[PDB]
This record gives sequence, structure tokens and C-alpha cells, in this order.
Amino acid sequence: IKEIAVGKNPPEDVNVIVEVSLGGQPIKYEMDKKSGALFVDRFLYTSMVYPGNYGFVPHTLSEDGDPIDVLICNTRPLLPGCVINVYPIGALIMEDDGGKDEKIIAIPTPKLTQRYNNIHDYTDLPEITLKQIEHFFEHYKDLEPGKWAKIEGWRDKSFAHELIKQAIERNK
Amino acid sequence: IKEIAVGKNPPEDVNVIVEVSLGGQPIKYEMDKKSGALFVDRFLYTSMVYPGNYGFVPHTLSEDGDPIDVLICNTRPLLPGCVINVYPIGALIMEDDGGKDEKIIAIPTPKLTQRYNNIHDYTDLPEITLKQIEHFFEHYKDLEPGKWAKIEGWRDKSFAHELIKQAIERNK
Amino acid sequence: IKEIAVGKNPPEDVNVIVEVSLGGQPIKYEMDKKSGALFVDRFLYTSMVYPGNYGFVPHTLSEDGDPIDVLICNTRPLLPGCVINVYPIGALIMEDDGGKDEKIIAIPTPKLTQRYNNIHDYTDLPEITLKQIEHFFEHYKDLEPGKWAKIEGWRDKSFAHELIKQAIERNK
Amino acid sequence: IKEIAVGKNPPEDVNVIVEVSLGGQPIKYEMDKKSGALFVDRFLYTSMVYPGNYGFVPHTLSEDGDPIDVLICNTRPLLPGCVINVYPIGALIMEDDGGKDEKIIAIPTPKLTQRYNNIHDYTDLPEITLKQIEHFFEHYKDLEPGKWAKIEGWRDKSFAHELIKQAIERNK
Amino acid sequence: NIKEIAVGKNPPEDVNVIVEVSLGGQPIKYEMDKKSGALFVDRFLYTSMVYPGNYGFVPHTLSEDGDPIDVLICNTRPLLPGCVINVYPIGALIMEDDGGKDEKIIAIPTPKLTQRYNNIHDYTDLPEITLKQIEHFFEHYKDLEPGKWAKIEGWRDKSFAHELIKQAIERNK
Amino acid sequence: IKEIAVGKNPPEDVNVIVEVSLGGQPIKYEMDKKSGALFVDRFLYTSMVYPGNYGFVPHTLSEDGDPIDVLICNTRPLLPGCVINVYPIGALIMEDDGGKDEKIIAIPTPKLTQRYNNIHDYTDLPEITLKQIEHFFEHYKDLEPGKWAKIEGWRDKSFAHELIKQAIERNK
Repeated sequence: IKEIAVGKNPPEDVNVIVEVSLGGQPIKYEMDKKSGALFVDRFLYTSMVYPGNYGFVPHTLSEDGDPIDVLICNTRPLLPGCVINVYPIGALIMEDDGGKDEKIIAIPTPKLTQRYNNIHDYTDLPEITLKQIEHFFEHYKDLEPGKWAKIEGWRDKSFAHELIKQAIERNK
Repeated sequence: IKEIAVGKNPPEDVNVIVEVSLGGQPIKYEMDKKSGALFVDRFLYTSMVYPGNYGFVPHTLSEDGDPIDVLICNTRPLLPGCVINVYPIGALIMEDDGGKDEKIIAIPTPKLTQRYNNIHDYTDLPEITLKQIEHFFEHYKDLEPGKWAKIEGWRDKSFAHELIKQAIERNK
Repeated sequence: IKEIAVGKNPPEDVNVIVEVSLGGQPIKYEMDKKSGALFVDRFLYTSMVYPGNYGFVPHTLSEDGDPIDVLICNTRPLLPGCVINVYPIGALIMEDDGGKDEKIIAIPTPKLTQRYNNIHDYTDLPEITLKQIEHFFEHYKDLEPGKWAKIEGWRDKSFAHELIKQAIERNK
Repeated sequence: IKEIAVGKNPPEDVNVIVEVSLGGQPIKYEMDKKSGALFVDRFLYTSMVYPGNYGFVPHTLSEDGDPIDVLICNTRPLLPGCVINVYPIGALIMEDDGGKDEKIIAIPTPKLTQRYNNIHDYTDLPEITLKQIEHFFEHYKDLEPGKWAKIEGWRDKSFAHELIKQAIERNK
Repeated sequence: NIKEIAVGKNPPEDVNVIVEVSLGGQPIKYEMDKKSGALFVDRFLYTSMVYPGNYGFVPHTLSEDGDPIDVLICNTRPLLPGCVINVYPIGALIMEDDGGKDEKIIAIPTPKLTQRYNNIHDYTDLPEITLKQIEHFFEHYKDLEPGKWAKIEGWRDKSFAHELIKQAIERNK
Repeated sequence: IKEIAVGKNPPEDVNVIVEVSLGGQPIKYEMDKKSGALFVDRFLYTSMVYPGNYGFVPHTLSEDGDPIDVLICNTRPLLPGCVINVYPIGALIMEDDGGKDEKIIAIPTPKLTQRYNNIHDYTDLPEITLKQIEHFFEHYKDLEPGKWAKIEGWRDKSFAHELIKQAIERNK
């Protein structure tokens, strides 16, 4: 990780290290800090699957001690452990049993694919895609004891930029 | 379907025509009465997948005019359109936008696999399996306009037997 | 087949019997007229895969004597032999080694999925998607001796509607 | 099936109605005589998978009383219920718990794929492929109570032709 | 970096298993290379079989023959080769092969990872057919490999698996 | 990568670090020298898939300063980031937007699989396999801006050996 850059021109683009593939098996891998290995954090407790590829941006630190989380809302499953350059386009704001949880929403950049050339902001994604993301994060831990999430709402790309920018600073 | 039997010794065993495969793609096929072909009824509106293989028993008719639905709680996906012989072991009772809805829970017979030899009643399944099934039927239609469901509770194998027996006689 | 309608309100929507799944195995199935069974027509001779689910609309007849073909430009693979209700949104006009070939381009209806709500015409699809579809039909038979194809251009939803209406009338 | 031909020029080529896909899930589907539907006959009792696509030739009848069995030795999985035209190239001769058992070994024809152009006899296949086929049929039933198989040996294409021709006459 | 992966939290009750082969799927026997940490293709299986569980090894363990403790995880879902998963040993399959004594731990995911196995405490809690398929697999999967062979001795219990693991942790140090 | 040998007895066998799996998803991974991580270089811009598992030989260097690239023409998909020992059996020679471009064609060794025992030279592969490989590399970048490719021709195993040998000493 120490030699994976945050991105080329962050926060406009960031590199995401993928932990969980969209769809497929309900297996929540999590990269371990100390070893760089992907551990199985858990199998999902609900009959749900990730609505996009999920991972984190290296060399970022949130207020709560974790790297910036990102849900990549493309349609193809990516290998856990790979790195993908993406455009943040928004953020999903939630409150969970552990406090404030803000997840960046991102798309692959045009160099990787031309499929998203007209997606510049989370509001350009289909409405049902946004709702599914909300509903996933709201309910995927329903059968884990003591665990809940409430959806506050969505914030725009400029907010996602600022959150990333500040997480980069907090890391240094 | 006319030459497909209800089962060998219904209601102890029944044949289920599978419409939707456990896991995999969130595509809800439904077998069309008149044509016998599998139609795409919808893609699921939530980021969920079926917690078992799902289908219906031919030549049965529930109170509200549909064949008996069965969730087969094995672990391997089955081909939509196939027929599998199963033992009912319980029923999940619910109330949705359409009124009462019973779902039979079933396992493959010992002839098909020896993996479930110690499962004789829905209560022999792991507790988390039953909760996931409840939670699935509770939430999978959450983002479909006007659709809702609540869990009433579980009923035992004898109850499922009685429910199937009723629907066979009603079909005649 | 006789019990499968052309559509609900054709040509605005049509039912497509799917022969080939998007992506996955490069196996071209074709439904046999006389038996109704899916036959293997061939394995593709090139290292390509269908860029959409592909099939035909029953009870239609083109000038050639074949049913109207449709490429459904959604992202998930559909079971060969299923039926899916779609909206035609345009047509791809081509020349084959066997004469003029017109393919309907279509999307699933909003009842099946809310994901394409703002797609009303083939020009709303991403530009790269259209180019890939052209490129696919242009090249997938390159290594089949004596077979070839050239792209003439695209026609709008109105032309597609007219093509289908004429094909429905030709069938009667 | 009553409109599916035995082949174009049998026994040189025959149509096989595929029941079990190569690899993938250990699910032995079987087409029901009186229904045409694919029933799950069983899950394999051993941790094995079919080494080719497996099915039967319609309108044939072996001395046993079931249609001729064919193992298609290509590498890509085929849809159960599909029909594929193949060249018989040999036969595997076996004895099991219910008498003599011959399996035709077959490859897809050159029309479907050019990959097997220099395969004219079962002995043209890699030796390991033939050994894997023997070993599969020898062991896949090892954990089924009262079932067993012993391999007798292989016969050539000529014998396979004669086996199929006698089975065609036997059906009539 | 295996050096920073722990044997487990409370070993031998739980251990961490670095996964090398996924259950089912492609008959591809990856093996992790000591020297590089890379997953090498050791071979494609020579028989038309597939692994009946996810298979890998416990780091920082050493058997008498110089190899780490081997574990077959008998869950139902395929795991990514090279991931790490925390499991409860619940028994051992005892075999002899061309290499000498071969004792493979059987294990299940811990309850934190999944609540599906809460009533599985020992290998004898698994369905019999599952145990017989595991025996049958190890007995036959190398049948067509030249010079390779395997004989099943039988099964041993969780306490045995614990002692085997304890002795392999001390042997590593 | 420092600890992965070029091979056991190169150039007769070489170790290949796999970047892209045969078939499956059109995701072109590439290993970063400095980090060692697999990055997504791009999604394919055409509806094509790799006709073999594709990677590079560590500690080799072409005259362009890249490692020797290898297409492994086996049939089963390999995990990106795994290492596999293969026999070079020839080379495909091409010109691209980058300049000179030689791709080694390779098969797995006999130790890994007995399936290719009679394959000693690229000419032993089926003709259609070679045509597919050429066609793939000829066209897979057709919709990438500024990118182009022309097939020069194929060269034999000895040329392959000589190419690898020169890239080995070039790295030293």
C-alpha cells in the first residue's frame, strides 16, 4: 500500500483498493492494516449482496480513525485486492450504531471506460440505483445483534471532494 | 405441466417447478399459465437475492387463486424450469399488500441428497437461516411502489402438510 | 409459442424469446421452428461475446421470412428460452452475406426495472455502447468462411415501431 | 422431442439433448419420459463433476430400455435442455449394478466449431481425457448405496455407429 | 506479508487459515510459495473432481515433515485464494500417502463470521455424507497422477486436532 | 516479484504472472512494477474477451522496456496475480501504436497437466485457435482512440526461445 498513490489529481480522482465485489458471494473481505492481507470479516447476515464494488482509498483518515470508504457504482464485479482509479461523484450520509458513517459514491474514470461519460454527479445515476444503495446500507446488518443504520441523505460531488481532501490532510 | 405429478405421496413429498435460482442474478422468473414458458416478471428492486431456490407445486391452488409457493432451503442453485422432489418441513406465514401469504419451506429428499438426513422440521435448520428467509420476504419488495410485507410467524410441518392437502383438493 | 403474445401494446412493447445470453459462454443458441427446442447453431468463431441479450419476437415475419430479431441492451444475463417484455428504442441497419439485416435495439420496460427510466431512444444509450454493438455485428463472423457484415447505420424508435408493425402484419 | 430428428445422417451425426452440463454444479438432471421436463435425479454423492456435457439421443432405444447415452467431450458448458449435433467417435463399455452400460463419446461437428477438425476417433483425444472419463464413471457413484461401476474398455467409432444404428431400428 | 498474520486469536481453539484452493469451481490447485508469498499453480487436478471445501494452511506452524498445518474448511461458499479466514478446528482426517503421514484438519468458520454453524462443535456434527465425500476426495483425487497414492486411516476428534496444532506451533519456534 | 524466478530451465519453461483471465469479465488488469498490486488498466472497449490467460514473465525486458508478454492458450481461467509455469511454443508478431510487439504463445507444462502432451509447437494447436488469437489482438482495441494494431505473422518456438533469452539478459 505504501507505494499506491491516493490518486493522480485527488480528490477529482482517487485510487480505490477493492475489498468486496459487486454481487456474487455475500463475503465481506476487509484488508488488514498490519499485514496487507484480505481477511474474511464476515459472511453477510442478511440475504443481500453489495450493490457495487466496495473498498477504500489508501492514505486517508476519517475523524473516526478509518480510511475513506467508497462504493463504486459500475456494473461489473472487480477482483478483491485490485486497485481502480475512480471519480467521486457524491456521498451517502448515514448514522449507525457507531455514529456518523459517510460513504463516497464513485464511478470509473473515462480512461478505464467510456460508459459513464455523461455521469458527472450522483444525481445523474438512475434514481433506483441510489435507492438500492441506501436500502442496502440501511438493512444489510439487520440480523447482526446491536447493529442498525439510518439514512440521513445524499451530498454532492463537491462535498465528497472536501471530505476526501480533509482525510488526506488528517493522514499527514 | 399436465404430465407432471403433484408428488409421489403428497403432501409428505411434493414436486416443485423451480422459477428462481438461489443467489446468482436477481431475476424473478415466473412460469406463465397458458404457455408454460418462463417470463421475466421483474428484476428485484432491492440489492437482495433469494435465500433458497423458489418455485411452485403444480396442480395446487391456494385460497387466493395461485399454486402453492415453496422455498427450497438447499445451498446449490437449480436451473429455472427444472422439477425437484422435496419434503415440506414448515411454512412461513405473512401478510402483504395482497392479504395473507403462506410460503412452504422445503428440503430435497434423501434420494436426491444425504446432506439433510437430520432435518425433519423447519426448526432443525440453523436459526440464522430462518431469520434470513423472514427478512428476505419482509424486505425484498421494499422499493416496489405500494408493495409491503410483515411476518406473522412460522408453522410446523403438519401445518404445511394440511395447507398443501387443502390446495390439492381445491385444484380439483 | 402460439400462446405467447407479440406484446401488450405492440410495437411500443414486444415480448422477446431470448436465444443468447449477454456475455458468458460464446454459444449461439437458436430456437428450432418445428420443435421449439433451443439448438446449438454454433460456438462463435471469434473471441467475442454478445453485447446484449439476443432473441426474437414471436409471430413476426421480416421480408426475408424470419422473425424480428432484438438485441436487449441491459446488463444482466437472461436465461436462454425465457420471455422478457421490452421497449424497442431503435434499429441497427446492416448488410449481411445474405442481404439486408435489421436488428431492433431494445430495453426492458419500467415494470421489470426502474434502471432505464430516462432511456427512450437508442441515442440515450451511451455512445460507446452503440459503437460496441456495431463493432460486434461487424466482426463476430470474421473467421466464418464466406460470411461477412457491414453496418449501414441506425434508425430511430419510430422506424423500429414501423418495422415491427409491418412484421406483425406480414405474419397475418 | 417428437419433432427432433435423430440426426441429419445418423449414425455419423446425431442430435444430443443435453441433460447435465460439464463442470459447474454436481446436479444430475434427467429428462422425464412422459413430461419432457428436466427433473433433478440427484445431486452427485461424490465430490466429482461431469468431465463433458452429457445427454441422450432421442428416438433410440438400447437393449436396456433407455435411449442411447452420449458424453460430449468439448470444454464449454451447455444449457441442460438444449440440443446439439455431434459426431460419435467411440464408446466406453461398462458394467454396473444394473447390467451392461455403453456410453457414446462424441464431439461437436465442424459446423458448430472448427476446434476439433483433427479429431476423428476417440483415440485422437488426449490420453488423460480418456482416463478421466473412465475414472469418473468408475467412481462418481462410489458413495451411493448399492451402486457400483467397473470399466470394461473402449470401442472404436465403427462400433459406436453400429450401436446407434441398432438402437434406431430398435426404437421402430 | 505472512510474518504479520497471527496463528489465531486463541489457538488452537481458533486458527487463521490462508486459503489456497476454493471449494468447487475450477480444478486448480494453487499452492502458496514460501519464498515469495505468491500463489503458484501447483497443478490442474488429474481427475474430474473438485475440492469439497475451501483448503489452505495455518501460518507459523510446522509438522514433523516440515510443512505447515493443512486445513479443509467445510463451509459451502467459495473463498478467494490468498484471503485469510478465522476458523474453529473440529476434527482431523488421518491418511497415509506417497509423502508419508498426512493429517488434515477439518474446520468451520467461527460464529463471528457466520451464525450458520452454531450447532457444529465436533466433526461428528457434520452430515455423514459430508465426511464420506471428504474422505473419498482425498482418497481418489490423485488417482491419475503417476506415483501418487493415498490410504484413509480414519477420523480423529477436535481434541486431537487441538494437540496437533499446539505441537506444530511449538515446532515452528 | 524479486523472489519469483524467470523459470526453472528458461527459455524452455517460463513463469508467467497472470494479469487477465481467459474469458469471463473484460477487465484488463495490469501489475504495477513499483507497488506489485493489480490495477485495472481499463475495461475492454470492444465486446471481446481474452482468448487465453494473459500475463508477463518476471525479470525480462523487451527493447521497448516492458516485460515479455505471454498468452497461455489453455481453456480454464486462472486467477490474476497467480504464477504459472508454461512452455513457450511460438510467438505472434505485430505492430501497434507502441511500435514492435511480440506476444509469446505458451501452454502449461506436463507437470501441471497432461492435456497438452502432444503440443510442442504453435502449429500443433487447432488452426481456428491461432486465427482467434490473431483476430483478438488485431481488433480488441478497435474502439480505443489512437490505438491500432496490424498482425505481421507467426514465428516458431525457436524464435520464441531466442526472444525470451535476449529479454532475460537485457534485464541483467
